[PDB]
Amino acid sequence: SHPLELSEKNFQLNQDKMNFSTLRNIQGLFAPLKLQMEFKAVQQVQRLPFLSSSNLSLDVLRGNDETIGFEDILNDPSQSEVMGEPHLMVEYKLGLL
Amino acid sequence: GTGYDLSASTFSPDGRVFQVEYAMKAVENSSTAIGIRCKDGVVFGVEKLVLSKLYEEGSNKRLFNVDRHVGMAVAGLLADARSLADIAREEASNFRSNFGYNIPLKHLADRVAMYVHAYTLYSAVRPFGCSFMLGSYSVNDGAQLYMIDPSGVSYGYWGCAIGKARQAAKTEIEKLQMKEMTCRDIVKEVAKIIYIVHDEVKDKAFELELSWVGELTNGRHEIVPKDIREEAEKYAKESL
Amino acid sequence: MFVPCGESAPDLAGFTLLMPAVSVGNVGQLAMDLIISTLNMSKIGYFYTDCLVPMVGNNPYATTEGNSTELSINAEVYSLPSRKLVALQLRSIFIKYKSKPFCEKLLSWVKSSGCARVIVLSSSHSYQRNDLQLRSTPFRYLLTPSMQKSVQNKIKSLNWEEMEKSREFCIRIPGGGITKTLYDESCSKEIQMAVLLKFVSEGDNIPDALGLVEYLNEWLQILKPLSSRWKIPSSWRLLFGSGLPPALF
Amino acid sequence: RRYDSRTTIFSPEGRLYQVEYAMEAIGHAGTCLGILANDGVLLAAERRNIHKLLDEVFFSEKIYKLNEDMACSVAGITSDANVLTNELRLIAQRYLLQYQEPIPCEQLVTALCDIKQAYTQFGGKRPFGVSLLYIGWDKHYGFQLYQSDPSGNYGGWKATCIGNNSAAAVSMLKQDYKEGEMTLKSALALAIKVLNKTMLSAEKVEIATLTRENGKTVIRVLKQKEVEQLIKKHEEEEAKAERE
Amino acid sequence: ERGYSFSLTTFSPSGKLVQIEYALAAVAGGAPSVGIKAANGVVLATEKKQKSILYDERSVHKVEPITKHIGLVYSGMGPDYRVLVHRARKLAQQYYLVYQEPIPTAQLVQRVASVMQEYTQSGGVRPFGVSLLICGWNEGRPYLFQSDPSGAYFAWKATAMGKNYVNGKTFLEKRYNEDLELEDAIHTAILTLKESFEGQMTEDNIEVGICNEAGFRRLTPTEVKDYLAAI
Amino acid sequence: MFRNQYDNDVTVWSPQGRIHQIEYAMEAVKQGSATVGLKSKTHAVLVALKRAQSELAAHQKKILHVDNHIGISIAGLTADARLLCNFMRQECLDSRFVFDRPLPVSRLVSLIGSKTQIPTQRYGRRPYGVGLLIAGYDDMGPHIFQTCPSANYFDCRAMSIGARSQSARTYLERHMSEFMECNLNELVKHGLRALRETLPAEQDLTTKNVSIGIVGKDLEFTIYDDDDVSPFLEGLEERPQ
Amino acid sequence: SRGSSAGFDRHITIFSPEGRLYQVEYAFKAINQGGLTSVAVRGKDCAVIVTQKKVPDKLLDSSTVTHLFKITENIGCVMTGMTADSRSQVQRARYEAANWKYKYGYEIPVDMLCKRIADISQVYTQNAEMRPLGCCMILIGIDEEQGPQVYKCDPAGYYCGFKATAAGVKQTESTSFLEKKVKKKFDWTFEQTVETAITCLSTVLSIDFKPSEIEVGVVTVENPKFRILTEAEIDAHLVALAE
Amino acid sequence: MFLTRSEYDRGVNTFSPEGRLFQVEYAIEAIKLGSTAIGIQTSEGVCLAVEKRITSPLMEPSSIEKIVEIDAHIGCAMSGLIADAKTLIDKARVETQNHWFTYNETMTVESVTQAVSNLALQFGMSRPFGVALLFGGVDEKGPQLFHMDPSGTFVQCDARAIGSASEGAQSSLQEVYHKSMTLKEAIKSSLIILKQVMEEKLNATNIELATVQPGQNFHMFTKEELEEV
Amino acid sequence: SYDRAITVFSPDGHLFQVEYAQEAVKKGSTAVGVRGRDIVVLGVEKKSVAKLQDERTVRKICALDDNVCMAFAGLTADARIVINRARVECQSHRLTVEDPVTVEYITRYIASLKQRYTQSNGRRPFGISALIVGFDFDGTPRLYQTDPSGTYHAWKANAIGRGAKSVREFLEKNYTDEAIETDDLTIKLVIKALLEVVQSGGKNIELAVMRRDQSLKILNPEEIEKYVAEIEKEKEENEK
Repeated sequence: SHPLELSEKNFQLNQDKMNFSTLRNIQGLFAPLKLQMEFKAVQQVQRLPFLSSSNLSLDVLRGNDETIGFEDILNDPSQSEVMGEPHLMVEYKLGLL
Repeated sequence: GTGYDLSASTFSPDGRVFQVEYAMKAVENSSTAIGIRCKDGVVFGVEKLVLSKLYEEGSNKRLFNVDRHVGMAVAGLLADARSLADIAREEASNFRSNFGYNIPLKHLADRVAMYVHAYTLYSAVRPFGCSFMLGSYSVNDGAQLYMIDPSGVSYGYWGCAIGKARQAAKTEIEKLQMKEMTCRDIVKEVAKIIYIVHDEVKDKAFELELSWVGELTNGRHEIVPKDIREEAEKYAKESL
Repeated sequence: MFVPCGESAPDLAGFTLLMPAVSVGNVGQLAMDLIISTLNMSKIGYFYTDCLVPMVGNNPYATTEGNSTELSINAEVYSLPSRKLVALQLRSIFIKYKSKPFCEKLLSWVKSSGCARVIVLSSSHSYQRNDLQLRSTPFRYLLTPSMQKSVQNKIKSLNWEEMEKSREFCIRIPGGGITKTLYDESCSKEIQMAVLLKFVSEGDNIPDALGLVEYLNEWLQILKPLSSRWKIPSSWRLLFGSGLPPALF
Repeated sequence: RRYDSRTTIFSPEGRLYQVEYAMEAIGHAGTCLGILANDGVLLAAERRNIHKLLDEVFFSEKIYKLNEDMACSVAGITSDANVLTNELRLIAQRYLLQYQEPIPCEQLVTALCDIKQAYTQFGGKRPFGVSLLYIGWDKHYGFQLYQSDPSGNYGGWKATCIGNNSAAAVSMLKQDYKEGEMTLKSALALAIKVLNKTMLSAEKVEIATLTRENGKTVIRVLKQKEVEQLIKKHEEEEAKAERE
Repeated sequence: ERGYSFSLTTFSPSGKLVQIEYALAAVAGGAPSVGIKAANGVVLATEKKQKSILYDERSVHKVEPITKHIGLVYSGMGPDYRVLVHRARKLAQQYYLVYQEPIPTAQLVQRVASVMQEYTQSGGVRPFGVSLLICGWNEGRPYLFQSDPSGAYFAWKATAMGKNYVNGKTFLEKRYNEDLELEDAIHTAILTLKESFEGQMTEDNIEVGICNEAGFRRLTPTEVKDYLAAI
Repeated sequence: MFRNQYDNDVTVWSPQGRIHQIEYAMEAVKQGSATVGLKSKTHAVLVALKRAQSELAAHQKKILHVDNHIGISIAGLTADARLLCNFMRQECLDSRFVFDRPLPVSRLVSLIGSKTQIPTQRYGRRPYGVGLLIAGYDDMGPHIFQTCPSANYFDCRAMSIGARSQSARTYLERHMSEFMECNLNELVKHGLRALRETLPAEQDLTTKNVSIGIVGKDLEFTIYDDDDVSPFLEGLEERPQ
Repeated sequence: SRGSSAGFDRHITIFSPEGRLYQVEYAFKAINQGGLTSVAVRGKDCAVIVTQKKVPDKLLDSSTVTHLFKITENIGCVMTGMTADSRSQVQRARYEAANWKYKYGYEIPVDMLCKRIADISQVYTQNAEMRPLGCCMILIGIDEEQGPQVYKCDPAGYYCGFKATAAGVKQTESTSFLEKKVKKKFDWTFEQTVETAITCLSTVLSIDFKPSEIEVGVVTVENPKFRILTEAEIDAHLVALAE
Repeated sequence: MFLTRSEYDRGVNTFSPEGRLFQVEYAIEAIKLGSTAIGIQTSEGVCLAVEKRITSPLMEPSSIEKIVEIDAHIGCAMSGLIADAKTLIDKARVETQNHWFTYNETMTVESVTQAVSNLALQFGMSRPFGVALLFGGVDEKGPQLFHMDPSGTFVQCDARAIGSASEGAQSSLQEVYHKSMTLKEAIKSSLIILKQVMEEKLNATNIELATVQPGQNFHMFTKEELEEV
Repeated sequence: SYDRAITVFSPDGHLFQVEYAQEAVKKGSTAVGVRGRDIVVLGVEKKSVAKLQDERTVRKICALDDNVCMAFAGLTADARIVINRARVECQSHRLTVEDPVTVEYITRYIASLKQRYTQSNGRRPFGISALIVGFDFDGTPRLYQTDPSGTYHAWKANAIGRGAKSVREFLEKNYTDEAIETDDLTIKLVIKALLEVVQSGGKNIELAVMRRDQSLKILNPEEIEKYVAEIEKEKEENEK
């Protein structure tokens, strides 16, 4: 489709890969290891996926707590127009589907 | 510290982490290794207890070559030591690829010490139960010796000893005045200290292991030749 | 039932009975070991019941080559007739629905024999302390109403802390085993009794035993007052297991 | 005990103790009442936030509007009730967007009870300590009244009560409710009588009614003057009855 | 007894959540805060925790602005307060971007309370040990809200929180009047703070902020000195 | 008595500086049957012993095939052996497909050790309860290796692992001075003599409970079983007693 | 993961009946495990940091023992507490400064760096998987519009700005001494600031100092780069006090 | 010298002081609550005999499907928790169908065995399965027989008995079995073993047989064929 | 002491949490199902009746599709979740392929969904049991039962819930080929089986009827009382 679809879909992953590669080259193997441990730990305390979360700790760790982008004001995910059944979404999150 | 010593993310009522202390206590279950820094090189020495006669000579060595110019001696749990040696090799190779010249010993020591420290913060992993020493020589920088313990702390030394009898070894090392000697003069002293520290009643037999890096080898880490090692062993035995 | 080692039961009248409880960390049992080893008491009988898991072994206080081959069972009675002291030791744990019958039988024997008073060494969980208990001493005590006035005067002089009540008021000792049942039955049967416990956590619990025995000595004065003094039994070896396998370190 | 620390444990006789403990949290909340009549539905609540230094800056407390045709009342934990009411509004709007017709009254209750049941089904989470009363109108069954509980159960009623002192109110409603022969005025009088027995001033109650006019649903909240009129009428009729 | 005191996602047999009560206990042991809503304005006051000459007087503040017409104060723990303040500022900016008008006070209070309600229903975290007083001016009408560690908010005319807040609320009940001016409100707030200071009150150990039709602002120490001298 | 708190997980250190779960996993090796490995100047030989259970209900494969010049034998759990065999086969296949050159045995053993060290430091996992004897031939000659549940490996001239393997080890260390000069037949006979020392002193080796695997300079790894073993067993003498 | 431990002082995310965090309070006690104390003083146009240097082993190379670090060209640091934790925080601070420079196009200020570190430290006290570091940071720098700056952050996530501060085993006596001196006099020259810091250390610890036992770093308006003094300069200052 | 409690049998990742995993052993012991099954390997074919237990006469004696048949000339038999075999069957069928769709021949019994054994080993589902399987079929190598237990690994055999009463069945089968026999002889032997193991009668509604041999495809015996014997 | 976790075996090979879920099932209202030559009947006991309740919202019999219907015993919210999932699955299958859904297919789907929730320690099983009846494409009646563990079977007549053993024994005694010849006799058999445990017949008995190529029909209290009166009359005649 549009050339911008794939770029916008996976922006955060590519940013993480670039920063992690630079950090590994400058400091060593321990710094990305610690960063990934912290991200995994804080990304584990949230609401069940059919409700709306806030991700306060993850935003504090990642540095997104004084920045607003186009993904924060356009097509607000809190007021989504489609939502599945609760049990189905929880099962899909765990990989059973 | 009963009641506060099951995780590495727990503090005791006086501000201690006891899992790291137990990991450091695990290093005294192994045999002694010493390292002496000289005027023109660094000499390593390890007493290796022989377990059986069915093993090939040169097996389960405790002196490694993490690069062409760096030597490494280990004590404690062996699998952890091998993993740390692989990590050190990766770091040296990455630095060589990025910058095009040999990594200084200080930067390698820091990069390995921080990796060791990263394992003392979470409850999902376990601290490393091992210690090791790094030695190098270069005409621009001279001799250098470092030591890292399971907590993640590294320092530079003039003479170091790790293992089950490190206190007696340090007492013997502190009466040498090694800042003016030569490597060939200190090989004999290292062998003598290893022989005087060993205990025969509990440990049956051991095989002495020696190596240096210095000016006489153009800054390369190598095993001591057989004749020099034999002469040093004879000198130590007749000194006993 | 108290079955004597010989043919006739000893005469106990006015004796002081010391006994542990099977509680968290085995602190009372370790303290009883320390006391029996240090004072060098002598076995006089057995307490044969149906309430503890059976176990057997050789002499736990061996010193010479002659007394090192004496069989021992899970419950034994030691006496020191010179100073009117008698001590009971339990070396195993309790089967289900068996603690109350054991307490009833033991207190019946205590009443029938003719002892003066009973002192119980116990312990309680250390993770159930509040903020006020977190900044105070870990030693507590209890007393029955029937205890003689001299004991209360001495304890008040010693500046000790009494175990707090819990919300008609009752006492709860989490992790204490049979201590609460013993206290309740002794209160209902008019027997003098004192309880001495400590807040502990499970692990290596030898310093806890040393602290508890010194705490008890502050009142009993069994040996010289504090101003290498307790004998460690020869059985206190290999408390962590066998040796270390080779080709690992 | 050993079977009441998680929501994912069955007791040996097949009971979930955490859910029952959660339902125990509703007996401390204020009283909520609901009555069904031939020409309207009623909702009467008790105000707990009574104090001299409190402000009044909102439409009402413990009574919320979900869409053009429905309203609810809550009892339990306020912070959980807020989440539940927001989710109810979202569900109704989604159904309207997809089907171009207003949602039936029972489907909304079922959809919220599914969410309430998921939080008892899955581990690591805590069940909601909230109970709700619903009133509304739709073209399939007319006026309706439902009730819900923390476990995820619901049912239809003609008169029910939740909150503090619910059993006495239920007994009185059972004694005094006439099926098929009651109007909005009778429902208001009965609600006043039952609340007066179970708990009276106009500052401690709040009443809302639902009705249909010219093919349009009207939702109102009564005023202080009307509440005082009802209270004084009840008082005078009680005095007249007891004088004989 | 203590089995239900450690876990956040565990109900007591009587249907109570105890860790939330303990978080409120953490709040009640903080520094006192006072808020008074008068006609044509609101006033917020608090007691400083840095009572020494070594501390710098312009580094960290307890009274903060969220928008041009919204302010904030707290009692409890400061580190939680900072992250809550940052999130509130971001939410206000998002609302302005979407709707092209300043956010109302009630909507911001609702959003913040929604963020705070989470962390009380999940395992592996703890609730925020802090309460907030929020003031604002909107549509020619002042506002005053309070938010709890559990996520519940109330609308007040005058309130006190922190240490010795029951006696402060009694004092406010005795002294508060409907037809009050902003200057008299500031006087009454300072008098309420003075009831439990336990020391000598100056302009270097209290902080005051006001809100009116011109927006929210924090008073300078010279103005506080002038107000104190008038007592 | 004080070990109960520190011997449930692999991520807990003891106050004495020990990890008891690794030492417990090292005990699972002694639940398997005995196996013996030895080498000469040209060949490396593995011999295995099968359980006395009737062949009717079980066809056990103690000796497995990994590559054209590497073979292993097992003592311990079977699932871990399967996983390790799959990993080794994949490594050898990838190396051959990328570079047309055999994978060195030392490199393979180093990879195995690195792989097995990881589950000893991470929560939610357990060590591998299996030990291996590895025989191979490469540019450096023949090799014998030993693998442990503790992620340790050794370079051996002759080794035996399994249940009641101390007798085999004693025999091997007593007769270890003649292995280099022997040919294939003498080497296999020495291996069989070492293996039969672990049996009660009335049984004897038969063609139903013995497996043999040989590799060499010109001989690929081959497994002899059932009736193929009889030409090796025919020359063996009777018991000394 | 592993699972929390029951008790009112054994897990990070459990409140006590009085609303306290005993694990945070215990992490505050790890700062005294080293046994050393440090002092930071702010002057009219300069800022200094002083700490003591203990080398107990004869066989240890003394040039590799230090507690003074350089974050950027214009920011200095002194760490007190656990050594490995201190070094890890130094590395993290350098990373955060690099991110700020890349994102905004100019060098990070001292207060902003301290606030970022405190924000990161706050997260460790609210999640059950990670633990706080047992160390405290003190930063100095020169601001273009404001001047000298002294900042400090602690394991709880709390930070502040000071005129003079101390940390370590003997923080309270140093705080009292500095409070008396500050209430007495202001407007110190560059010499007087070092004099005051060394006097505070040498009075709180009843020791006469040698040039090899202390470590001094300075920043000044004329030369805004972080600098570490040498033994000759330290001895010159010491004889200046002695006369 | 005191007696204390110690437990090692609550987690699937815990080793006993003598190197034993007790949860796997308990899962294996769970098999002995099932019904007896017999399998015999002969040069002419493979015969699978299974036991069907009926709790009530009102139960329909046709929905108890214990001998499920997979394609590529492969049989099966089961004992234990019947609800646990569905994922294994689905994996086997999907693998076989993919092999057909990609190569256009039959996958070997050993290959399907290994493929289904890979999925049973993923508990290190968070628990081992509670069922045991028996596989049959013929290929270019000839007839083959395999057995699996809840430990997650397979093993080749030629005469195996699984179920609640399996030791006696194995003892009898060891005597009866011979290196050479006819397929009908094997069927008769299986029937007599089932007869002397069962506690009830043996009408055509109690058992279920599916003898597979290289001549034709899968052939589960019908009611008439079963009643013939 | 092996009943605290879902995925833990006991020393003799039992999973106790699933058995406790079965215990939860064993306390619901009794449900009875009988299949005949051209009709299938379902009957459910009504535990109690409140006068101020709308009875339409508490029914225990539902219709999954046009050729299948279901009754349950156990917890009610779990049953509602399962019913909604099955209905959505039937609708999706009918939309994708125009063929009518098979009763065995929907039973297998329900059983698989139930069995999914007994595999992990992070979720709990469904505490319900279901009875499923319907007609296939060729008009063959069917009757199935499902369990909380995930097993299923096929029956001719079965009962679940509280007091199920006596009902099952009565059905075993009285289920003959001459008792299901006609629809009225089948319905009378179902009512008579339910009357063994129900205190007052008709007052608190709910019954549903399904015929071939016809929609589900719920009998009214008038018809139920007429059938009860016929049973009473025949009992009086047979008294003698």
